[PDB]
Amino acid sequence: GRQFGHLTRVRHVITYSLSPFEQRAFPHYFSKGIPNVLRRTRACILRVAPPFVAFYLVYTWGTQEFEKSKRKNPA
Amino acid sequence: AGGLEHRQLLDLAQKHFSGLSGTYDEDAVPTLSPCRFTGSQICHREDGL
Repeated sequence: GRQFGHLTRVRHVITYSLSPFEQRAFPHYFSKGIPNVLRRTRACILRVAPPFVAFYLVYTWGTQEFEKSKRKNPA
Repeated sequence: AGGLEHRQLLDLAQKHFSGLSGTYDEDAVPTLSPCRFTGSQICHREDGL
């Protein structure tokens, strides 16, 4: 295990904190929240979306072929 | 405070402190406003101490 007081070394760093009864738990939830969600999705969409679009195209083609491959031809 | 009669101290006050500003001060009094107390925390981390 590991304990507080034996983790690492830190110097010259100040932390200011406020009590949770002095502040609001939902401050600017929609005012600042939505623009941050847009930035987060914008920053990662190009890395996540393409492979799942690639899956979507294979999925529709493969079923479209199979769904009609067992249709009959005049010959 | 010490070995001294209050008469003497008042005589000296009326002598050497009469030149002070009167009771009125031209409407500019310091009125201490209440001071908000805030539950909060400040940590200055310094492991070299």
